[PDB]
Amino acid sequence: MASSNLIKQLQERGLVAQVTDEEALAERLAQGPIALVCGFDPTADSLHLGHLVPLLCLKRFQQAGHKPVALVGGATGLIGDPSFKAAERKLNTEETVQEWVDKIRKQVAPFLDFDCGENSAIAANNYDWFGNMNVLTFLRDIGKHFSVNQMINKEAVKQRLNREDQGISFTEFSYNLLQGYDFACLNKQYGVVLCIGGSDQWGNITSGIDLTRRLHQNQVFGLTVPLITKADGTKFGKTEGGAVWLDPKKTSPYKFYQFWINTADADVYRFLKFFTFMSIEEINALEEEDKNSGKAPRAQYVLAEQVTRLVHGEEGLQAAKR
Amino acid sequence: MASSNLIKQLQERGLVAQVTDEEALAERLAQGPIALVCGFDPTADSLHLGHLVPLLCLKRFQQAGHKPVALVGGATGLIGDPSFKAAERKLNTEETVQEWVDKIRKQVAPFLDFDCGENSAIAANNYDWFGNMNVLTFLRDIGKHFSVNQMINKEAVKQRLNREDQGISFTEFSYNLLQGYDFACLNKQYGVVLCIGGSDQWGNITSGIDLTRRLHQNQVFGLTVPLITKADGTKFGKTEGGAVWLDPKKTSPYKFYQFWINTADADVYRFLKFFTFMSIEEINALEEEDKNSGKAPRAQYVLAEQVTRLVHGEEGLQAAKR
Ligand SMILES: N[C@@H](Cc1ccc(O)c(I)c1)C(=O)O
Ligand SMILES: N[C@@H](Cc1ccc(O)c(I)c1)C(=O)O
Repeated sequence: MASSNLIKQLQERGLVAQVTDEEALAERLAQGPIALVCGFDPTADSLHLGHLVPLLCLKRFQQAGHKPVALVGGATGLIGDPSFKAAERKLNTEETVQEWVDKIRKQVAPFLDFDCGENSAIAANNYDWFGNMNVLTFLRDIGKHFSVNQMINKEAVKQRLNREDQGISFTEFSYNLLQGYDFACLNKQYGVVLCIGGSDQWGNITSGIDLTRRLHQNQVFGLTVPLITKADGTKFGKTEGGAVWLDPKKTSPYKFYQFWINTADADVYRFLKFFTFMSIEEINALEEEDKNSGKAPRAQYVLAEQVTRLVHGEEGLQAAKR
Repeated sequence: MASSNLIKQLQERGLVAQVTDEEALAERLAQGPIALVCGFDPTADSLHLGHLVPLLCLKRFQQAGHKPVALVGGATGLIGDPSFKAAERKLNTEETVQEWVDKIRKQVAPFLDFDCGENSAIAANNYDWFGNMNVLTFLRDIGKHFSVNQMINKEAVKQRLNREDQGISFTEFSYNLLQGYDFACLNKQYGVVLCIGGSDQWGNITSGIDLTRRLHQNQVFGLTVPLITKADGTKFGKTEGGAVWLDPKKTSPYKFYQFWINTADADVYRFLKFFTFMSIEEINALEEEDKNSGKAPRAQYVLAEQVTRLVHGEEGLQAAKR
């Protein structure tokens, strides 16, 4: 019964919002390297800061020796995840999502190692299995395992069903089945036994754990990272100018760097934990140092340098100074 | 603004449970012959008495000069209609339903005229369009027009969502979309503007009217026939021996004939109206005659003869006496 401390280490960073059976997950992680998955839906031709914590978290797992599967939702992006959203998401055309899928895949790759040991990353696209799946097969083979009674009290969509000013299409109501089947499929072909996701993904993830159990009798796990918040209560990664994109052509490395310099003192130390690979020891020493220096805090500059390098590499960091 | 009296004539027989915009439907019917549809799901290799009133009602429309489309649910029978049902219907295999589809089509044909004028009958199978429809197309192109909030308060499934001892799979919850799209598709290819169905079909039918409106901007109509009841409160067409089948190999014409002879005095005159083509005038005179004869009622014998001939022809009637 060895027990892995990886979940504890992430908890210490404040990076675990919810986790299924943390005791059993920690024991499984100590048994050896696992394949895990984190996914992103092509809702734009680029990811932005709201996708960064989960993405880096997938990298933290790889660095701990596990194998990351980076899934891009070629099919789920044609449907739209309603989870904790107030209104129906825009339906994009198949041609546009396909192009966005490619853009996101290429943008995600540099963050993971695709050529190292047995823990090399794997790129996945759920369009591989839903793209040509026929409706009767879906409704019967996947659909019979879902109780609508359970689906409607899922927290993620409850509000869309209870408030009047907030309905939900059958299209988005079905999304939970698609993402639940993705977990079963990834477990079947790649041995994925852990799914990590954003704060709003609990219900989608647990539907995947249950369906994996139902379809393959394998126990799998899920973990969500927290909704990143600012002490002043405003929305993180949201500016007058819109989202802060990970694509240098949409948001320049210079502007990306400026966004991090602009971090509030109240948020900066927490943000070093969520967005960088500096040890907890070093971040605490840095906080203590700023507390006693009588100088401007060095933390914003450190945060800006670290995340800008992570996202745009040494070249982006240099472009941030010209 | 001519007005057709066909709906009135059916009302007089006690054959109209609910009808959408009866005034506009009656005017449309007076404009000229229409294409209408009644459908049957392959839940067995034969229809039984519970399907007879709607089937004969399709024939009453044809006799009034309209064109009947007899739809057999090659795809909907792979899903299962939950309407006013207490529990999940059994999922049958594709091979078995396909064989049942053929059996039902052939059994329905003799009841309609496929070779007369411009009002010759048309056989349809929704497997033609759902059989190969891909899931993303279904969820997006059909699914975006359905509000889950509306779907859950449909009377037909409300009980499955409210009672605890009664859940519903996403599989059966989706059925309403399939039958709603069938109406739009039949309106598009055959000009069908009226759907008739059993008593439990109101919600499926209205979903079809709404989706036809949404997809093609055409106003179409629906009508349901009543749940046939017996004065003693027991279930019509249900015996110790099970259902009363329309297939002579499952329920012999002799036994079929005996079932009608066994009709209660309290039900027989109503049953002559629902199950035969005798005029209302003649049925009333027959009731008056039995009231004053001092003889056994002739009505059961007349009912037995008429329905047995309708269902098994002159040959079945003769076999009923040997
Ligand atoms: N619904 C997720 C994106 C996503 C989609 C499919 C999938 O299998 C997985 I793992 C993740 C989100 O919106 O973050
Ligand atoms: N749900 C119906 C059968 C049926 C199925 C599909 C369809 O388009 C039509 I019109 C009728 C019943 O159970 O009676």
